[PDB]
Amino acid sequence: KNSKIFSPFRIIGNVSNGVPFATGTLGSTFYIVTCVGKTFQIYDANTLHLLFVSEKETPSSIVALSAHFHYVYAAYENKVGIYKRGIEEHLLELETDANVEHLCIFGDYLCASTDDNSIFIYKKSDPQDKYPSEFYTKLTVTEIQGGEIVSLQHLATYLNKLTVVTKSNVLLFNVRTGKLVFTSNEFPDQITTAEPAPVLDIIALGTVTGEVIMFNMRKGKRIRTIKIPQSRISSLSFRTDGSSHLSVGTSSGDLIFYDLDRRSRIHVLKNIHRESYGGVTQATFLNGQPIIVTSGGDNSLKEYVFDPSLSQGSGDVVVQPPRYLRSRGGHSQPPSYIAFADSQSHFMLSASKDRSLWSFSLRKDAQSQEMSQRLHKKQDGGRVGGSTIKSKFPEIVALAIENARIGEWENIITAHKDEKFARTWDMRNKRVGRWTFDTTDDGFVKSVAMSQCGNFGFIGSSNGSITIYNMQSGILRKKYKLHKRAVTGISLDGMNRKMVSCGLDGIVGFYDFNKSTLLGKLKLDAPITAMVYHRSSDLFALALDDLSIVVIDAVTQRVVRQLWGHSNRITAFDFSPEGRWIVSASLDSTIRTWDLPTGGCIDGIIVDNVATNVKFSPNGDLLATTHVTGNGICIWTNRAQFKTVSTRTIDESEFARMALNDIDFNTYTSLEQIDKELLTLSIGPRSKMNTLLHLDVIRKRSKPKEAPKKSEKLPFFLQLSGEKVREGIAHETPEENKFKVTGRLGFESHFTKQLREGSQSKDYSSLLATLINFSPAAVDLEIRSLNSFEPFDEIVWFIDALTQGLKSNKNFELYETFMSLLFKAHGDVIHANNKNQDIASALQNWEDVHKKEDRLDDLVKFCMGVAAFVTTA
Amino acid sequence: VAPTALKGSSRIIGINNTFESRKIMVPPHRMTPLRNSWTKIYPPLVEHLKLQVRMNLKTKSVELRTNPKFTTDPGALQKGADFIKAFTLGFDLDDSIALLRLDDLYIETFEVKDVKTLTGDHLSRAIGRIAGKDGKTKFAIENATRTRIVLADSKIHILGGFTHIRMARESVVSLILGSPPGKVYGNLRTVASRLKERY
Amino acid sequence: NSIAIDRSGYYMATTGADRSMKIWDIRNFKQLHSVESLPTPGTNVSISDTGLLALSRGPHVTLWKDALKLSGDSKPCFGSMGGNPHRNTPYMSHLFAGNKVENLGFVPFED
Amino acid sequence: KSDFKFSNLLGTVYRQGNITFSDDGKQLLSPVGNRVSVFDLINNKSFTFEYEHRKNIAAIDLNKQGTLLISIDEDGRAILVNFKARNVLHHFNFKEKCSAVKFSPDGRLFALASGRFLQIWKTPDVNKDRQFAPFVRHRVHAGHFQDITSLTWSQDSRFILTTSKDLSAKIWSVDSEEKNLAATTFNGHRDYVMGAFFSHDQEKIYTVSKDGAVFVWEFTKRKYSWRITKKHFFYANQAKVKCVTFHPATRLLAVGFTSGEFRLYDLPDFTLIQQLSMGQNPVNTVSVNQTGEWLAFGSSKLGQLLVYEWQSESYILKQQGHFDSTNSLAYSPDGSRVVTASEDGKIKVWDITSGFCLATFEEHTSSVTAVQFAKRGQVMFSSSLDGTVRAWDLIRYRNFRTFTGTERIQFNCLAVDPSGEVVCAGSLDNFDIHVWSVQTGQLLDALSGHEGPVSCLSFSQENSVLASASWDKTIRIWSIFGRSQQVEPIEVYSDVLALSMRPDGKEVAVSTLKGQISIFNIEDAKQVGNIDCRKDIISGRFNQDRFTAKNSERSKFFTTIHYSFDGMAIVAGGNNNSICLYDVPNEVLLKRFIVSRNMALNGTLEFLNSKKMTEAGSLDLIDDAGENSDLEDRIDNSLPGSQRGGDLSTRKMRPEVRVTSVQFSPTANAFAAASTEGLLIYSTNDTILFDPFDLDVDVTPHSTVEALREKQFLNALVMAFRLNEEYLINKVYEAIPIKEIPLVASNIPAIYLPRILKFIGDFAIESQHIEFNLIWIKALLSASGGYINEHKYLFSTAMRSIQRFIVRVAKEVVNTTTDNKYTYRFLVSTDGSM
Repeated sequence: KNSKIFSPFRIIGNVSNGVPFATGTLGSTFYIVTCVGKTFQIYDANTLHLLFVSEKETPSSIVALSAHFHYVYAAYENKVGIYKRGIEEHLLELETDANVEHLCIFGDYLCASTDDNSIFIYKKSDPQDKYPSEFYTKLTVTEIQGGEIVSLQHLATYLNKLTVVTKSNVLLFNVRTGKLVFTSNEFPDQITTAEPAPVLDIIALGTVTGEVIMFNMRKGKRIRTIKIPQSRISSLSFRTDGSSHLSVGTSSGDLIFYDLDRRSRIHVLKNIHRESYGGVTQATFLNGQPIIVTSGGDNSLKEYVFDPSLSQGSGDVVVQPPRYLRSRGGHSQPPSYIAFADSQSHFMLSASKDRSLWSFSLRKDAQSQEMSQRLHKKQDGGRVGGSTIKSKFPEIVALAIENARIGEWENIITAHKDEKFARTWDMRNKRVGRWTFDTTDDGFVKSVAMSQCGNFGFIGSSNGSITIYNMQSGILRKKYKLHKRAVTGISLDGMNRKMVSCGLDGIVGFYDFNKSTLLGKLKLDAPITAMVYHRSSDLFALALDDLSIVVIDAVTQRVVRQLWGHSNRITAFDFSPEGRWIVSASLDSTIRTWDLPTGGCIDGIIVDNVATNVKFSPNGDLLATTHVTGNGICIWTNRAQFKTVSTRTIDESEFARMALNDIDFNTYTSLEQIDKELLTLSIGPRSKMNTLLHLDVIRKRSKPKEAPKKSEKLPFFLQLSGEKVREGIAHETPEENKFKVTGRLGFESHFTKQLREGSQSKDYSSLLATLINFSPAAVDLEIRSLNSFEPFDEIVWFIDALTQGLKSNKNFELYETFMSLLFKAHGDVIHANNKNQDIASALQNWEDVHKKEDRLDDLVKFCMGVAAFVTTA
Repeated sequence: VAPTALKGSSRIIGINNTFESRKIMVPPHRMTPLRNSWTKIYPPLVEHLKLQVRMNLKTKSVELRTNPKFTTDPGALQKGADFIKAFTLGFDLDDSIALLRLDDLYIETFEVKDVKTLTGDHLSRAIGRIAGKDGKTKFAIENATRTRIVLADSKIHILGGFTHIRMARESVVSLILGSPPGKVYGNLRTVASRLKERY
Repeated sequence: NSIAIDRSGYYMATTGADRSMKIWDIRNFKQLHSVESLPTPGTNVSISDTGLLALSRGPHVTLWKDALKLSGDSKPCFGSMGGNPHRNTPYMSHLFAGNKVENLGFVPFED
Repeated sequence: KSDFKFSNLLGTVYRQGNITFSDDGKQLLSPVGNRVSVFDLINNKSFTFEYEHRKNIAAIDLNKQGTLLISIDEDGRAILVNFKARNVLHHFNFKEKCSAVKFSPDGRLFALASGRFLQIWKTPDVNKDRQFAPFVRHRVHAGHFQDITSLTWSQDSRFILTTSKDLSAKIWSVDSEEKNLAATTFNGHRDYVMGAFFSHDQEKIYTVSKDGAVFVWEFTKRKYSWRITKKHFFYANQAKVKCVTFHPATRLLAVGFTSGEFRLYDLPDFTLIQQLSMGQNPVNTVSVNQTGEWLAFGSSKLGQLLVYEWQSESYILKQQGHFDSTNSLAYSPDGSRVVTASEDGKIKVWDITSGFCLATFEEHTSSVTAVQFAKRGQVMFSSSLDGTVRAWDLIRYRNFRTFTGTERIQFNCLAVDPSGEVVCAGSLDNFDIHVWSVQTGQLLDALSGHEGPVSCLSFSQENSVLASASWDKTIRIWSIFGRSQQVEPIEVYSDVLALSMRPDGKEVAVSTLKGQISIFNIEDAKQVGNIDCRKDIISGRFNQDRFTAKNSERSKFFTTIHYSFDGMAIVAGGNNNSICLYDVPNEVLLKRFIVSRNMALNGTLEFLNSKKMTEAGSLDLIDDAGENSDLEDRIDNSLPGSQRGGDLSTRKMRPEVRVTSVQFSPTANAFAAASTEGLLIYSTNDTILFDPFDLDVDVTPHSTVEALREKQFLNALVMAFRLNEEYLINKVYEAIPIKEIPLVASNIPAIYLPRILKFIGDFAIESQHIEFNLIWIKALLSASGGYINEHKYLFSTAMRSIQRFIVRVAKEVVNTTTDNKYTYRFLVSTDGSM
């Protein structure tokens, strides 16, 4: 279930899953905590900007959320987690298998209610501790005491009392002592909601049959009763802005406002949230404000505001109805199609079964917007035909987008379910376009494609005809009729020359779009279900009916690769931006990555929910997938973008049970030397030879034009007096007798020891190794420092060392350079004593080797003479 | 200490200077320089090195002894002795303090006769070629190689870093053996630059 | 940083970047008070017609009454230690939460 | 084919910010405007990251491990980058003007100077996967009363010294337990504290101020407290300290003053080691190597970058760049070097690989408008608005000749005879084309016939005709060579702005003011194609514009166009934010490249944020110079109406994104575009793309290796090319024994011949197998020498790359070999005595 190429990143498009959100205050500001499956998100109330997300996904879905100042408490299964800034600070694990249901935090006491009517109390270890950690006691409410716990509430000014609210009645427990202080009188109707009022000793209780009760805990008696026949209360909240208003949310999706002082209804907001998804799951007035934040199970979070009254007097009577202020949202049902809007990974286009098309932003959630379905006035002037009652367009089966002409005219085509035309949209304006493309053969639209130039739109019908429209004018231009069954794919190359098509009849058509000719026809074994075309490489893959992906080269019209291993239908697949990988999702709940160069499955995943769509970012950094459950889009990060991935084939039998290294990593390191007889340069920068030969002139250029000014009183040994690193030749220490000019034993350089050692051992391999490593300044210094006085042992040895190096034919350019520096520094010495046998013999042996390396000159001269002639004449 | 604080080889070469005791004999020509400079010689030895210092007038030699109850550095006796010899050999005092302060300064000592058996005027010219007119050639070698040289008749003492005195030694030897003056001066230009370069 | 002088031309209040506020006697040129340590440097100082001394430190605005006097007990203080009557605690204070005060001006003939 | 990626930025080595050395000291990281450039001095290679801020970079740092790079712009927007992979890990907005950012020497933490607060964060793990919020806060410190100028980490990662504009320096402890160890404030500086440092023992704290004072702080008895034991002063007459850095191990203090001269001091003695001047402009940043040997200084005004080896008193690096000045560019015929012409009047030759200016020529008095090489390449020609055309000899870098008109005409365009014997220049005020003889320097004649200023000129390489265009809405083909003088005018629908000549010399393309690229047949003088470009071009709205970008017709045309040497593609650019690459035969846009994403440049955005707009107007248009603290910044030297040709201070308007010139690389699949920020070089070198040729099911990387094992080298090589994988071609290439190279070379199919020659040219230039590559070239030329001749323009770039390898590296080796041979013979043979 763990991929070696991809890892989860986050979920886009989700605002709230229906669990009641939690409001916390930091100073004057407010923030809202919403639940998103196995994670929560924190929004800024003033802007509804995403601030934090939980660092990791919880093992089980979150059931409750409570936020107090910086700390957030999230309850899942039998554990309660404490988070700060989205990072878990401490996890409270209850000792019973019962799952937590409700969560209450007052003072240092944390109260958690399990589904077996057991209330666990935790307490702060220290009075100044930030959050409660220590387990204090356990209180259990029995059936004789009361019904199932509906919610845990704490009323203000109550010392160590927890107000347990059950379906039958309300109970007052003392957490410090663990004793039942008080039991309320039984209520006829099942209590569903409870909310502490801003008044003392009063808690608002909402029943299952549209009754709201202002129960007074101190007096133990009813104070008021609001009646809402044929409605079920889901939320309650009081206004704290000095106006005695009460907001009642219902499961039908309506939010009613009452004026408690006047005993009147201010207004009702109808269908703010869908009934089918739970109506108004949570509605809370912001403390001390006219703003109310509402949420529901339809993946939406809204805010409404009460404007000041328009009357100069009697403002309490003339109450402005609440006004929509701002909101955030997403799809209410799982997306059906997704696509990347731009070359960068900024925006994505998503379509869902809820008949809405959304533009989602990866970079910032606030930029996400819904594409408008308002229609443009017809150019002809006739009235457009449609029902007066406005409805959303049907579900989108296919989508095609280009950006060559964004802002000039329509740049999106969409296909709808059971609809005989395709609609166009405009990404810049974020609105449906003014053109509609019809199949013209009485068939449904099954395929949509666009040319890279953005001038043409191709529509494939279920009756086998391909119509081609112009996006600027929406005028049909060409119609191709080759397929007899549905056309499930259309593509056109980057050059707008060769067009390809596939259909359920199993044939692949190759056309010449410029000349409108049939280049060829290829028949495959099984019906073709989908196509993806790679414009850079001119390869396209076809998802066949026999559970295969067939890769075809459009230039030569032959199958190049065929991929096997999926055990069920292939829902979707895509090409990697570099054209080297194909990731495909199938109905057997596996996402497989295939390596086209070797044609094998290199990676495999097992998803809990079948992935309907797969899409690479054109950058290649991200992979987006949508699943059969969940309203969001799963974003994965491509680990291949930061390290190499082995292309070894994945184990098939192992993968089923869950349900040469250079070649494997797609790299090759050049050999040090292909053959001993072949001349090979040094493994390093090619400027080293030129620097060594011309060291002085390069350095005279380096010197500043004017002498730096310096203090007269300067330490003579400042360079040595360094608090401690420098690895220069100057900073060398001797390693452990008669005086010797070259060096007395125990006080000689490392280089001189190796030279003397090599002369005795008749092998200078150790010395040649250190010469190549020496820096250009060090090399010049050592050659210049060689002993230049009779019997000239060191000069003879150095010549012998270089002569041995030339025999190796490796690093020869440097050995030539060292010899040139030897003549530069000690040429006069060699010239004066040329007759000396020792120097002459060493020189002669060097010449015998050096005479052999003239073949390089013959090769160099030939290539220029021919290369100059070939290119010229 | 600040609150933010972090939580017996002889440097001289060619001559054997070696509760421990060290004895160094002072030649007569260094007696008077030692006397007027003694007020600055014992403080660093007795304070920084925690040695016990003395001169024996009877033997005209200077005595250093490690005090186990006060001395803490095991090498302090040798560093103090290597200090004392440098003043004895002829080096200036501030030049001699570098030995105590630094840990990578070595004195190279040798004679003209070691390089070549020169006698009479041939030996005198060799000392002249090393020194040069007004000491210019010796001045050049010290500046290029960043060393300090004392040319006491046919006895040469070179103080500096290992590679530094290695290059000065070659320059002096070439002057003894008769290499042309231009080749030596040109080589002095190159070694001066090449030593200071990082690469 | 700032200099303020009262209507009578008898007293001068100066603030420095050294977190110090000094009240002067500009008729005789004698220093009266020196509030050596302030929580932060005072950006502005103003004196009203009645003699209220206003001080601003970034977002804070603090007022003292009777500060401009020769008596020692009149020295500005931020807090009285144990309710000592002599210590001259601030007359009024106000905090501009996220704002840095730019300048202070008393409205001439209004409170 | 058309897979080009941004590779590096020439022409600029430093714009602003702080330059950082690598931990190894072997790489220098320099912010170049909107991006970061990395120069490897030892290997003589450079690269610029692809990622791009929306404003200029302000502060950068690279951790000691060398794996993570953090760069921050002027708004606080930060980007974390994987240095090894050259990819972006995260984007962070600190919502303030972050003056400095520094990694802790451990690497676990990094600190931020954001206004008056010091923010300490936890470094994300480079091995971990990307996550939504990689950074984890560690602490925020608020003790300073004004903005923090800089910060310094202790060597043990336990203390931080911060210096602010409060005339104060303050110390913090990274661990809350050690807060009592270091909770001290250092006062007493008259001006801003520019820097505060620890000593190596960490028992001495040095603080430096802008006024020019260095204070030594010690923990001593008056019971113990930090005190100023000693105070040192830079007695700079009026220069103020601009930047300071300290190396504890070597006790080196490098101070850069606003006068443009820097001093090196030895602390705590305060001994002046050296004092040098890099110019009259302020030294904005100074940095030190880890070893302490190299000091890097940068001046923003002229964009100078300088690495100084203070020990040997040498310059490792000494470079100066151009901003808003480059008017033209030219590739060397071998493609190794690129030359540029600037409004300063200076011609600079830049090495593509190294990224540094090899030579500079300052003969011209005014802006140099055009530069061009002769076909030989030894010689260069340049025209300038000072009224002269100058010829340059690159062998000796002498201006061996200067051509001038009789009537003092500014020259805007230039053209050179392929024989290198005739030079032609045009002007925007004369309407004639001047012609000179290179050997004599005499004005041969003045071609007449245009009724409008001559916009561009070009000689054809083979037939040697001259094609000129003008704003006269016409194109004229001049047959200047020959006994008869003939002119063939061709009419065009609109003013011609650019002209390119086919390498064949048979067709000429022209970019018009209508946004059209029309291709004409020279011999027949009839149009053969047309490409419409107005819709492709991306033009942005300027802050000062009162009209939309869509309705704007400021630049919907291309002012410069160039062909590919194959002859099948055109690269175009203009005074706009797009470089468009078209395919000539099919008249389609292969790809479009956005020139800049820097909001500091004016033409970048098509839509401007409505929040900036107000009743007064755009907030950007308000001049805030008076806010600046230094008098030099406040001074306004702008001439009221100037548009070009002066320093940036003169214009008073924001720089505008534009491309002045574009060219293809003669020796590689790359092109270079001169723009405002610098020379953008786009190359296909990376080649991560899988672009197979003629695959079949039987072809596989495994089957390729099996063929080698079976000794079927020809089949192995061909199958490698069909896959088109470099690692596989390289593996097969080096596995072919020498004996069988001629057999394989004679039998390679003609279809794959261009691919092998391309691989050799790229591989050989940086490979060590000089003899192996020369053997292959000898076998390939000998076997298929005739075929390459018949198709010169298909093999042109591949052939030129091979010649570069044979001439630039192979010759230099034998030249060093052959002189040793002669130096040998002279020493042994002659008589050395006395």
